[PDB]
Amino acid sequence: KAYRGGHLTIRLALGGCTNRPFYRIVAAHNKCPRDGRFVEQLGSYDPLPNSHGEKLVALNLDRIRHWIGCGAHLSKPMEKLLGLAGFFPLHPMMITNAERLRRKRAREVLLASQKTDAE
Amino acid sequence: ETKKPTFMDEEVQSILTKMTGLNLQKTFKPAIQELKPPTYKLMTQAQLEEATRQAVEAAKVRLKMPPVLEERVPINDVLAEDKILEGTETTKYVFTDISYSIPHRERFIVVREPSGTLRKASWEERDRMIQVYFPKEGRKILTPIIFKEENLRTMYSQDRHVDVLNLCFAQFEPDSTEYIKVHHKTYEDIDKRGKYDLLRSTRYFGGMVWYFVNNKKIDGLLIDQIQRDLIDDATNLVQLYHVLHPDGQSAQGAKDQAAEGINLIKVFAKTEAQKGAYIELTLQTYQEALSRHSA
Amino acid sequence: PMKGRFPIRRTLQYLSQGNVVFKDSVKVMTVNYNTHGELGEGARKFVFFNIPQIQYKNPWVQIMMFKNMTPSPFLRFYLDSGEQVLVDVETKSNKEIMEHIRKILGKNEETLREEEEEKKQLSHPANFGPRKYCLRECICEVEGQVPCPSLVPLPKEMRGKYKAALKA
Amino acid sequence: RKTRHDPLAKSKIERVNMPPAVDPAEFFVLMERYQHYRQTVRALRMEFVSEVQRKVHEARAGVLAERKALKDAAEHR
Amino acid sequence: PYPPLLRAMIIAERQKNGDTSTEEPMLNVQRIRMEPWDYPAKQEDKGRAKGTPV
Amino acid sequence: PISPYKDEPWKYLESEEYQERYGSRPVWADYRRNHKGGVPPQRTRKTCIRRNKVVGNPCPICRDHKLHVDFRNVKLLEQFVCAHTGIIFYAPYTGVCVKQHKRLTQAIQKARDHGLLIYHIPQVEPRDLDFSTSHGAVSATPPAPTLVSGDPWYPWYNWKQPPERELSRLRRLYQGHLQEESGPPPESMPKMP
Amino acid sequence: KKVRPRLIAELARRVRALREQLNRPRDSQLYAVDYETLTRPFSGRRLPVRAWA
RNA sequence: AUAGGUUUGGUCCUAGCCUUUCUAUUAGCUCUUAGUAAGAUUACACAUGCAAGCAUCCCCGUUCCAGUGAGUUCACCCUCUAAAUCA
Ligand code: FES
Ligand SMILES: [K+]
Ligand SMILES: [K+]
Ligand SMILES: [K+]
Ligand SMILES: [K+]
Ligand SMILES: [Mg+2]
Ligand SMILES: [Zn+2]
Repeated sequence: KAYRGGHLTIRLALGGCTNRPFYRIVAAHNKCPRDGRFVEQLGSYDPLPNSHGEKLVALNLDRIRHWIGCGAHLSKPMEKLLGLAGFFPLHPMMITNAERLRRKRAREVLLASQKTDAE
Repeated sequence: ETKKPTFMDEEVQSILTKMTGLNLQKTFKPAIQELKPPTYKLMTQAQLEEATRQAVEAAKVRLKMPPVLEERVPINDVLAEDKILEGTETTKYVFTDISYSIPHRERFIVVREPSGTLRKASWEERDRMIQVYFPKEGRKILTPIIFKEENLRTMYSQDRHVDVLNLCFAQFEPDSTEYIKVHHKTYEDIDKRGKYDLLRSTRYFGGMVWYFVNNKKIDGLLIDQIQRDLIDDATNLVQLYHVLHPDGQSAQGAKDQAAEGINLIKVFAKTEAQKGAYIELTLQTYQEALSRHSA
Repeated sequence: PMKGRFPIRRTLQYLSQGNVVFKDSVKVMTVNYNTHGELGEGARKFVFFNIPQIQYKNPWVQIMMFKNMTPSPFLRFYLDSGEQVLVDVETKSNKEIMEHIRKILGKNEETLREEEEEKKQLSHPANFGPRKYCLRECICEVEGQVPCPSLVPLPKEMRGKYKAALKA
Repeated sequence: RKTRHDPLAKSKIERVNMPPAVDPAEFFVLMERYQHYRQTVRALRMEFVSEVQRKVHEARAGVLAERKALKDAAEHR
Repeated sequence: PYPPLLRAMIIAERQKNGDTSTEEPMLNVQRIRMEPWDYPAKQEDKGRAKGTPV
Repeated sequence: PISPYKDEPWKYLESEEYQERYGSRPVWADYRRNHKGGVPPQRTRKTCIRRNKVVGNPCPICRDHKLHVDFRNVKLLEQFVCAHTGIIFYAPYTGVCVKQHKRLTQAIQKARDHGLLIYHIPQVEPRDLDFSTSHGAVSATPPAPTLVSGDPWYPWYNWKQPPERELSRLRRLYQGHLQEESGPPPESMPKMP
Repeated sequence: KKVRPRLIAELARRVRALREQLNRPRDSQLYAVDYETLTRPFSGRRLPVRAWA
């Protein structure tokens, strides 16, 4: 299906069953359906912790580099996965979200302390 | 200066290869598997000897001894520590590089811990991940229960040592702790109960001999070889012991007495061999029987 | 039974036993052979037995056969560069003719091995998807990973039906 | 999804989207992070493009490729 | 500097090929001229609204 | 009924009663399914016992209550495996219902996992051609300068308080739509006492 | 394999392109704005809230 | 297909039909629970609601996704070379 414009993107294709998500990292045309035609499969991502308490991520790093070198864009969740792997720098929004959580939890410790102290 | 032979030295390989032996009937024992109608060929005696020769060549490939490796050192290398990510995630992420054309021991497998530390995966995690993504026939992701002490003792009671060894070779890597432990515990049971013939004409005999020689307990194997009229193998075993323990009483004794053939067994029996008395009696019985047949 | 003399020739097993895979230069192969004469028996046997094997391995090469045009049988190969390779096959057996063309115009065993290894890389063991293309369809098949809900029901805490009930 | 021809819903005629409130300190820090992050990624992308282009050239006109071509020609002759 | 993983993979290739060096791999960011987001774009390549009047 | 062998199921197969009933033939030798036609249905009945009531023609396992399908009753399990090929007979072969065939299959696998039942264990090749552990992937990577000094990998991970002039620009641009300014974040993640 | 020509598809295409050049709206019409409702009367689209000031 | 029934007073040959196996819809009768998958007969007509916005204006997007199976060798390979991504 020849689309008007568009570009290749490395993104997460949702698989699995209800309440059991499983993602396949695929390089697909921007305009293709999420779970439809793809150019190449570049890994996988199980978001459910396994028996060993691990979230398994496979990254075909040789082919990911090839496609980034051919002009493939990246989805935000895919950029964040490569950040956690150490292949790219940590995405700024993970740093900021971590800081937002720190501030939230710091504010939570005040009310908790006041209750135990005042009462 | 003077390097002690390694397991893979051509000299050691020749000795251990001959000590193993080649029983074509045992190497090619009929397997209990899905069967097909056999094929038939009308062959001359010359052609029959050529096919038997080709079977000997194929059997020698099947018996190629696995290399004995030293226990791998635990991997504990931290690539980075991003403390900002501490407390954001509750579970660790295991990232496996699945680039096809990379040797499995040259693949980068790293773990992002909940604390934020990006560390290289442990040997155990590395092996588990390679099975998840490059599944090998006969290997399981979760360690089979057969390898528990209780389950391994039933297998020994049934004289299924070779089966325990084939299971271990499929599940565990040659330099893993579990691999070395199981083979060492199998070798010990063979020694205690004198089941050395179970591993003859198999690729696991050399490893068993290597374990015995380097731990100085070649007494049981020597007795069995003599009782079975395998002096050539018994003499070669004593010779090999001397090469791996050159600064030893028996090695010096043979040097002092220039012992050869049966003499080497006597020199070793008295000086170093723990069961010196039993060896002499066993060797005595054989030499007497041999003298009769000569007449 | 199967019709015709030597019915083995009309079996996929026999057609795949040809060892002559022409180099990409070869475009046309003209087989001139004589129907009678003892000196042309090999060419007649080569046409009877081996042309099916050659064509099966080289589907895009044109094989054209001409009967009783010349006093002696010969092969001529037309290469893409424009070179013409004349192979005289008179007095040779069908086995000799077959081995001769493998040497001069057949891909060696190394070249063929390499092509087969390149095909191996097309299928990646780690990739998940339909059975036609991949070994496993879902990660749930891998032991240790959360099984499929169809087989092993998930805990109520992990199911969206009751996730939003506990919260509200 | 709707097409350009499909008419707009009556409920959305009066809907006005209001931008989110901006935190000055967080806004500036985040802006710089995007500038640095994207500069690092652009350099990485450039490196990956060069590798791809080099590999293609090496396959087309590499010394080893040309050597093989010459060997094949010699063997044919 | 290269990110954690990429750095480890470039150092391993060096050792595998045999090159013994202790220099740190680093990305040359001098070529990348990061312009501000509010820099005037090329109006020549910009489109135009279509004729449909309301 | 209550069989006395549930605790030691292997005993029944060595008792006199068993030898009188079965002898040396497998327990299923005499069973014949009742079905229409010459070709039987490709599945056996689901279960021979429904709500503690046995059907008319109970299968070889369900017709004798003293036969306990247990991973330890190796002699009973062996009867349901091919001696020459080692494959578990499909249920139509012996006539066991689907319920008992599933229990037999699981028990046979459990016995094989415990080493009680012999099966062909093949000799496999090594996974890797080379066993060297010298590559950086498995060895120790030289620590990066930032890791040695304890600094963040990239300087822009850490929060740097913006200059006051820049904060005034943003306060002019977003007049009337401003949040409370946020200072530097906590140095580490707090925790609920 | 001989595709049946579609003449009306080409006629309308040329007519459309032409009309787009002769009836093209001017910048006066396109970029007009009602300063009370702050909407472009050409399209009746509201401007973003951040541009109103 | 491991086959079976059926021509005749009977036998053999040939032959069609049908039986036994496995799936999908619909009908009758009947029906406890949980998980998962799947789910108008009709390219016939459709009440009502919703399905495309975003954004300091310009642009961009609404040409996608989603739907259907009416029509029907426009789908594949090669050659060549637009548009598009690689700031
Ligand atoms: S197929 Fe894997 S979750 Fe269902
Ligand atoms: K019939
Ligand atoms: K029904
Ligand atoms: K816009
Ligand atoms: K249709
Ligand atoms: Mg172009
Ligand atoms: Zn039953």
